[PDB]
Amino acid sequence: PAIVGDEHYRVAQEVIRILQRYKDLQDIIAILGIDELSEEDKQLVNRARRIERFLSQNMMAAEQFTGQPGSTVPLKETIEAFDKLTKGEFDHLPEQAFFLIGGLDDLAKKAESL
Amino acid sequence: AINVGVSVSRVGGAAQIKAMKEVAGSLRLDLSQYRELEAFAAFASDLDAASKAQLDRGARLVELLKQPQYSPLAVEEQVVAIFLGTQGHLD
Amino acid sequence: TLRELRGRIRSAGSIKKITKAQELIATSRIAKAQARVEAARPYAAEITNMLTELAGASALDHPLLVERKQPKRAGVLVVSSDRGLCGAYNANVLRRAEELFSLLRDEGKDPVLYVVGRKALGYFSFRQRTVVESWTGFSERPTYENAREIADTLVNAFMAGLGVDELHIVFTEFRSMLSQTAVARRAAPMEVEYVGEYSFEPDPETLFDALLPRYIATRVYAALLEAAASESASRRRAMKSATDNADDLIKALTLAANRERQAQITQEISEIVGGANAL
Repeated sequence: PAIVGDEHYRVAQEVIRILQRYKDLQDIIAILGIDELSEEDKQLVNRARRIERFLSQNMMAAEQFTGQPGSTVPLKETIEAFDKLTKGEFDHLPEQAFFLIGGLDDLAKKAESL
Repeated sequence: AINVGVSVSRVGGAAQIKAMKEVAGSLRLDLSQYRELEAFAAFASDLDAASKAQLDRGARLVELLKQPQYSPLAVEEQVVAIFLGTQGHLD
Repeated sequence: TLRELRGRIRSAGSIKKITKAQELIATSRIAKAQARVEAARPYAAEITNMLTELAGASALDHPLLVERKQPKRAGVLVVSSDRGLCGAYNANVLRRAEELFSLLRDEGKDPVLYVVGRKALGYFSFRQRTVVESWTGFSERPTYENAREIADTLVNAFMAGLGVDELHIVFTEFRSMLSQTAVARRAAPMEVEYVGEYSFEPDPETLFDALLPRYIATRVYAALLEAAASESASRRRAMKSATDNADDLIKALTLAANRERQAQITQEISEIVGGANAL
């Protein structure tokens, strides 16, 4: 928090806690799927799988293979996006929307097409 | 028995003729999303008419890609063979 | 290290036995539940024939056949399993229940909620809405003496117009062993369907008014038997899936435990021979 500021650090710790709780549940998920879990866990796993996918990005280097253009996002838009994902403001969108996006406006534009 | 998810070319579409690059260029992702949709639908209690159409196309693309031993196809025949699948004439 | 992988293989080799056992048990219980559905069907077919033949002579003016002038508050029954391991069953029910609550609030009504089964009671106690009444400890084997209490409560809540202006049920229809779905339908007020073309004791209006609550009790019973046959068929599917996931896990862990056996032996031999060659 002294080098990056609290509004960055809190988001980065909240994302890690969610992905850790999912990586602990992976032992049960592998056998019984999602549906056995308690609601305090099933809420978390349903945003963990979205955060996990939303850490993907369409890079400028990959354009020569996928044909999709590349994307850059500023730090403030990254922090505002993962703050909204961990609070839950995108929990209703399907997992398949979140792949290879870039920023929030591109998330909206893609989610509107599905 | 080509695994279409794990196989890659890191040269990619720099070396693929413009006809093949146009016709086939979607097929990889269409087969990868069919493979996960088939892994889901093996246990799906009810299915939607969009997923049921995509799943049936995927199954007919997997039947399209196989070929017998010692039968090489020229590129001018490969492109037409992939055209039948990708443009939906096998539906 | 090898000991952790030998532990995880011992664990998964036990789970594979327990899930293959409950796939075979659920494969028998869907036959018991279908036998009970097909045994309950003859009563409901005859009550329908009798109710239509009474409605032909009746004025059709019973409360359950007339809509309210301005409805505000609609009753809904959700039915769900008393156990776990079902897989999608409770989620499919509860997604349809929320899809229905977002229909009712889009017409302008608000739902009041009645619950069968401990799983939906756990869901609607994590999300903060009330439950008006609930019943548990029979979704694995419903008996008509339970459907009676559910129908009396719902019908007494409609007839009070606290009170409700409509009645709905959310449950799963067993269509076939390989396919089933959650369904939501309006139980009251009932639609009257005229179609192209007796003594009554003491009168047709009196019997019709005393028969409709007993028809509502047999319709909620038929839905509970479809819910219990469908739960067991969803359990069978989810348990076959859990057995095949455990068989792929025992395979992957064994292919890891062998690579670690071979590395351990080769490291031990490298360490022995490096010492023997130093001398």
